[PDB]
Amino acid sequence: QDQICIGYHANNSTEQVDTIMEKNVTVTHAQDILEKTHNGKLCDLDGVKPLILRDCSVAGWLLGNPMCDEFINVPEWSYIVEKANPTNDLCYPGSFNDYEELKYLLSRINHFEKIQIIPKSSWSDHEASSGVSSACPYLGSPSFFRNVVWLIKKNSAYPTIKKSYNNTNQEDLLVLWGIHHPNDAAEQTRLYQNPTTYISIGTSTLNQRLVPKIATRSKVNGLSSRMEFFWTILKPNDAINFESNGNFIAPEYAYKIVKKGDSAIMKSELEYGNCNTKCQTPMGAINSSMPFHNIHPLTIGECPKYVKSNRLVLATGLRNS
Amino acid sequence: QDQICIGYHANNSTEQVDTIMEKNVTVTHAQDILEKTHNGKLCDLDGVKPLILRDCSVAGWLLGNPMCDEFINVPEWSYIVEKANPTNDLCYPGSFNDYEELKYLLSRINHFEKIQIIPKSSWSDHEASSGVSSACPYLGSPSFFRNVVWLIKKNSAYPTIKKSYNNTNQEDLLVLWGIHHPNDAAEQTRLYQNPTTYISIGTSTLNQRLVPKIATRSKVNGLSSRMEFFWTILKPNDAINFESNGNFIAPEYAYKIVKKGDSAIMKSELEYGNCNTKCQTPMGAINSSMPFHNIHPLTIGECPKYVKSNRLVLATGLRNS
Amino acid sequence: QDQICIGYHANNSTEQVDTIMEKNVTVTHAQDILEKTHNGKLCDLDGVKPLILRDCSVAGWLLGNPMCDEFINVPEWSYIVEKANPTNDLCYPGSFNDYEELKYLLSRINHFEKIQIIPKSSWSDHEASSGVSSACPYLGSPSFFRNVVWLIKKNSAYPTIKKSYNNTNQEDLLVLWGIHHPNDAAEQTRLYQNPTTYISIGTSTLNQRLVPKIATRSKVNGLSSRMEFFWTILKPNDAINFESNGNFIAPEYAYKIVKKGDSAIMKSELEYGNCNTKCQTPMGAINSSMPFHNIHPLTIGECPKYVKSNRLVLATGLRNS
Amino acid sequence: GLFGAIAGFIEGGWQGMVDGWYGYHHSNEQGSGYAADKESTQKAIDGVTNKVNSIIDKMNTQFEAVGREFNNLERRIENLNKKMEDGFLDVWTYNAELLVLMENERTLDFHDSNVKNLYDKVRLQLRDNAKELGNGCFEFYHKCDNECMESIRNGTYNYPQYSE
Amino acid sequence: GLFGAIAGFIEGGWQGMVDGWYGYHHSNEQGSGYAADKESTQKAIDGVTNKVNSIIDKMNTQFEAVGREFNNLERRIENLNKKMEDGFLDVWTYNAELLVLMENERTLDFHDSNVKNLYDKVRLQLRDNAKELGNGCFEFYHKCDNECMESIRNGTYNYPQYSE
Amino acid sequence: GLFGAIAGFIEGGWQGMVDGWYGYHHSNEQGSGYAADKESTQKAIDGVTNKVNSIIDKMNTQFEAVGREFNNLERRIENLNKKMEDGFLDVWTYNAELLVLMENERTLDFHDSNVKNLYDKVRLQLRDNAKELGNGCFEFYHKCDNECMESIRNGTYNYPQYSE
Ligand SMILES: CC(=O)N[C@H]1[C@H]([C@H](O)[C@H](O)CO)O[C@@](O[C@@H]2[C@@H](O)[C@H](O)O[C@H](CO)[C@@H]2O)(C(=O)O)C[C@@H]1O
Ligand SMILES: CC(=O)N[C@H]1[C@H]([C@H](O)[C@H](O)CO)O[C@@](O[C@@H]2[C@@H](O)[C@H](O)O[C@H](CO)[C@@H]2O)(C(=O)O)C[C@@H]1O
Ligand SMILES: CC(=O)N[C@H]1[C@H]([C@H](O)[C@H](O)CO)O[C@@](O[C@@H]2[C@@H](O)[C@H](O)O[C@H](CO)[C@@H]2O)(C(=O)O)C[C@@H]1O
Ligand SMILES: *[C@@H]1O[C@H](CO)[C@@H](O)[C@H](O)[C@H]1NC(C)=O
Ligand SMILES: *[C@@H]1O[C@H](CO)[C@@H](O)[C@H](O)[C@H]1NC(C)=O
Ligand SMILES: *[C@@H]1O[C@H](CO)[C@@H](O)[C@H](O)[C@H]1NC(C)=O
Repeated sequence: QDQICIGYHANNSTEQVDTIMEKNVTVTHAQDILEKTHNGKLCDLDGVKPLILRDCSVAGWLLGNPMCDEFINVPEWSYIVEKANPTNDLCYPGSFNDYEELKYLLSRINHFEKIQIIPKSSWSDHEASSGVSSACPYLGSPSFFRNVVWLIKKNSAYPTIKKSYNNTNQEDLLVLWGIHHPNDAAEQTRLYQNPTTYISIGTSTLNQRLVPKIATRSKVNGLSSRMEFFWTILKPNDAINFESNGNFIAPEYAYKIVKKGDSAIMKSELEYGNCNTKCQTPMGAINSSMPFHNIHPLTIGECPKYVKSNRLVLATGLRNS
Repeated sequence: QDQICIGYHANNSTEQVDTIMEKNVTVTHAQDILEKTHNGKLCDLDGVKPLILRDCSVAGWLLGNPMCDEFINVPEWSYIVEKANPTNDLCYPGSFNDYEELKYLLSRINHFEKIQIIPKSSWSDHEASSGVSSACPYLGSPSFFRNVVWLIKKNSAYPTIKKSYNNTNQEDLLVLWGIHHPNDAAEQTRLYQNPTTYISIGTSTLNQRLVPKIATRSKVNGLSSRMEFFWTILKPNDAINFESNGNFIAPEYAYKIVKKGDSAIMKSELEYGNCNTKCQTPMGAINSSMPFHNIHPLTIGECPKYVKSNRLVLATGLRNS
Repeated sequence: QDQICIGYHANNSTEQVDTIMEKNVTVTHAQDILEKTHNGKLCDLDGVKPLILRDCSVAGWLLGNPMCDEFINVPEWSYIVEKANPTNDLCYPGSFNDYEELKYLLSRINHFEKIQIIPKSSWSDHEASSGVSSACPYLGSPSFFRNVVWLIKKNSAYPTIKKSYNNTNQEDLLVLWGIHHPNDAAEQTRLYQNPTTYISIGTSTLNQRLVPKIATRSKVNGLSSRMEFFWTILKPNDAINFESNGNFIAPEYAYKIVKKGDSAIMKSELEYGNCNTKCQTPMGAINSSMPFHNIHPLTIGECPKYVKSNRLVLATGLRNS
Repeated sequence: GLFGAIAGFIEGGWQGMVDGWYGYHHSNEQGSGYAADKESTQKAIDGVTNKVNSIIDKMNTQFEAVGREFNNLERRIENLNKKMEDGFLDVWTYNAELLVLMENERTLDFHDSNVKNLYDKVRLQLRDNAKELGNGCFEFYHKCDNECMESIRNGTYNYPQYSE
Repeated sequence: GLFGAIAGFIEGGWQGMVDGWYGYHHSNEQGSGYAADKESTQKAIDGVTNKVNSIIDKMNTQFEAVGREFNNLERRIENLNKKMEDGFLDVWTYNAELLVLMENERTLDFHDSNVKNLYDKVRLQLRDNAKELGNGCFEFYHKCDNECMESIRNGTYNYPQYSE
Repeated sequence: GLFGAIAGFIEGGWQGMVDGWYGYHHSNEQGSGYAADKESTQKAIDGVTNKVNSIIDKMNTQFEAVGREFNNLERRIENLNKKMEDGFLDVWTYNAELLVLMENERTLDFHDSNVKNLYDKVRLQLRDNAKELGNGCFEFYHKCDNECMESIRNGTYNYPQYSE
């Protein structure tokens, strides 16, 4: 005689998944949709290679820390890597105005082209080669930032400067300058003769006037003196005008912005891996087709979607026993 | 003999809907819950009509751009429309302090009543009718903002001003003033005699002292001079005190705020439609009972809930074949 | 003959719950997961008791409002309670710089230890006991803030002060000071002889220079004069340097921060209950095992998760009739 | 058919039935025709109407988006602003789309359920006195007149009858 | 009844049954009474207990709301602050309410399922030796003693028996 | 088994079946063996494939997290920033986990459904000409050759046959 039966698949897979009502339920086929693996390396993002400041901050890079010459001229970059606590920041103590806002601009640029907008030679009536500290040493000898220039008196005289400058390029200039805040009145005359000074700076948009604050402060890097830096963006066809009678750390090199685009500033301790990816996190890169990952929320490139879980498995088959 | 059967509806509707497991599944009855249609017009919101600055910004309106007389006196409004890039902003170049914060206040007001708080006549010892530029032309002739007044020297003399002013209304005053920043020392004496000036301003809360920044700047609208505007809110029963010896663009008209309420500042290129709605977006108005819409996130009035989808259909009936 | 039946539970419970398709559906067993009950009291959070300023703000506390002596010395606290509108704030009219940021720091501290860093005695060449107002009355007699000290001229003379101060503790100091803004030039000489003054203040990080704004202002608390307060955080082993020739409200007591940790500033009208909890909201405390509550979003301690619903019941049993 | 009734064992749907969602077609000696079950059809109306208004009610305070403007040195909070408003608009857009897809399926299966439960209401009456055809129909071991059926639909059906 | 068992073909519930969710009532010669199926009732306990603790676990890091205060010229970020904290509190409040409504339905249907599957466990034993009444009961073509039933409940039931 | 088929009345699964999700084992005179139903197995493939790609599509614009840095006197907006980015990352992490748990259950019940509906497709053909064993099998009141079965699987099965 004959019977006939109806039944389903079972097999040799050990792979549990979860439902709303029961956990660790073994099934036949199961798909994993969470990627949990990186390569622990900092890669190029599609062939264009990152800017990895090493022990430099953005400030030391942009201003020209003489410990930062690796980055005197930096090619087009895909994203930037800064350490948590870069050792080479402001070697002469002070501050950098609107610093996080400028770091925010940087997350939207892929290429600067440094250009010299006022030659160190062009300074006829002031000294422009004696503006150097021990707090900014270059190879043991007293140096200073390369991109700005610390002008001082010549022949016991700081005649008032009027330097204008017209951006005739097709690109915005990032332009940096600063003021020097002396430690005392004696220092102020030793350096600039005139006891009472200022720096005015104007564009179409910027209208500032800076006076230095002479004052006793704690020592940092050996000094009680401070340097305070300011920056602006020069629009194509606009001029920047500087007039000052002392304490003026004049620009010398500025940056053309020749590639805005999508970038990021990554805080990471890692260093250049020598690879290529389409998706980068600060603890390594990801090569995965998975729609999700749980590595790290800050990410750049064509990326799986970050998620906090350590386990996402989707059931395809049926119950197995 | 007899049978009897059990069965369900089918009909002549072509209307597919989606499930988690299958797409484009045809059904009998289906309800649409997404509204995708506007009238492309800017309407009154329940009978009270919008303020549409045309080529004016809030700054030109509030300060009195002489290209902005359409809005010399503006009735109660329901919401405001500004273009992306209004042509009539600050005709004399400069800035307007805490501007986005004042635009934020405006999103909470429906009615100003302009009132004259210091007559142009009241200025005995200064000239108050020669304070006009070509950068603010009214009908070809050199004009200037109407709501503030650009005082200058008289008989080669700017005696120091002390004007006090006590808000004795039941409403907060919006009060605007400014400082003029000259291009050079020559200009400063030509205009106000005294080489060194200031404007102090105090209320219960505000304690400022302004000094003008003389400086060379690029030309905007023909000028290297700048005008910088400041504003405050005068509390009912408080006074505002002004003391200055030059560079003082004094107020003349202020605004009583006589209807705070729910409003918005809409950026839109559109112009007055001549209709009425209960819900407005910047690309047109909506008349719909639908609980959702996908038109535009910024919305004012009794509004369906914005959603990014282009298709939401809810199944009512059953499968059809 | 015999039958046998199959059936389910019904009972005498009246407890409806809701589904996606039907409301108020009666069932057998039902679990409630929303907690809707507080004790209307302000409790200790696990045995450590709150700081309840009563009619004091943080500013009156920290600066030493002479109406605020309850809090001259405040023990370790678990969280702070401020009223919506504390009556004892700045008794001499003025402002307190970066005030919300300092309130934000406070939400991360559980204990200050007030220490005297410059004795009122230490002032040899200025008067330090005549700096008192009627706007800050203590028991009817003209007083002033306790933690700062309003120095004035002595023997018709305010010689320029240079006071340095080195934080040699293991903890950050919160250090407060201020400037006095006079009502007129007459007042300025009556108080400090020298017509033109300043206060410079420097640490490793702070480099400021303050000049007082002489100006006519409306009366507050009887005065047109203003006091403006500033604060800083002194790092262990750093110094703060003060140099001034008038208008300087010098510090006398500072705060060591000896317990950072998790805290909160609660706005509440309530007063000390005398109890203990593990979870506190500003309208009372919660003792509940429930995973949810709908009392108030701002919460401190081991807390159920806030939710806006007034009803969450989960079905355990089955349908009942 | 998750419940296997609709488009499962019954083939198509009854174009002819214009009175409710579900019902009957009978093939007897006084006449032929269609009727719809008030009990079940009405219960389903109450079903989806409640579904709709609970979906609408569940999302009636959602997220409004106010306009804030930022200046040129406020690109960080301007971005923060943008990505928070965007971000909310995205999770609410997801929620609506997701909730809809789910409730659509659970609704189709709901109607299917109602059918199979109707088929069971009848089957659990005509036990012996009819045979299950296989396509949702019962052939009668007796004669069933219009009035016999009215007893059926309203489910009070007289079983006190022989068989062969 | 989505599965048509509970309040579907069985009418009410058994007030008398005080031992589990589901079970039996028997009407035989040595006695009468109620029993509950450990197998199914226990499986359901495990069910909803797991449901509860997964709902609680799914929302145990949620969104805390810290207090930030803003001054008078910071109305824009103060609003931003407010509407972001509000906005989160709203999506989390939705999620809780939504998740609850869904799991409530899927739970009621779960119990229903358990019933119809019990009814099928018995029916798939007594094939010939009983008749389906229609209201969830089986009438016996033999005599069924207390001990016959213990064989039933634990589902090892001896079919080696005649019929007529 | 919510539908009571899988691990319900059928005991285990068929290790031997390596051709589809569901199917048959036959025990006749020309041979024995296994076959799988293209109709149902293929329909299920289409099912979960659609489920997967709709889950992936439903979360393909989600929430990106840009880096903003704040200075020392910006601890309030820095916190605001942090707790908004965190907060989103948390609701999206919930949504993914929740959606997965739900769709897993509704999927297991989907396969179960497919089984019980296959069992019903056969049962609704062999009405008289076989008996329901109880463990998902039909014993034949006739002889059923390989070719009889091919008529079965493709469901065109010839009923014009006696019984006893
Ligand atoms: C531009 C210049 O004068 N350079 C000086 C420098 C400056 O005068 C000073 O930093 C004021 O800005 O002073 C230098 O020398 C000394 C250092 O060798 C040492 O670290 O600290 C000393 C006392 O504080 C003193 O400043 C310097 O900083 O390099 C010498 C340099 O030529
Ligand atoms: C109040 C006053 O003096 N008005 C002048 C104006 C001002 O003196 C000047 O703008 C300083 O604020 O100067 C005016 O005239 C010229 C313009 O006709 C032209 O666009 O630019 C010239 C050189 O830069 C010059 O300023 C003006 O702006 O209208 C004449 C007006 O009476
Ligand atoms: C430190 C000192 O001089 N204290 C004075 C005080 C100050 O001179 C003044 O507040 C300037 O900062 O003036 C005092 O007296 C008067 C008050 O009694 C009254 O409320 O208002 C008066 C006019 O405006 C006047 O100021 C004071 O405020 O206590 C007297 C005190 O010794
Ligand atoms: C800079 O140079 C351009 C081109 O030579 C000129 O037209 C322009 O007016 C100048 N810009 C300024 C602001 O001086
Ligand atoms: C303004 O006027 C009112 C009413 O006349 C008066 O009481 C008040 O003190 C004045 N306000 C100020 C601040 O001068
Ligand atoms: C403060 O005192 C310490 C310990 O005596 C000393 O080493 C340090 O340099 C001083 N700090 C400053 C900034 O003066």
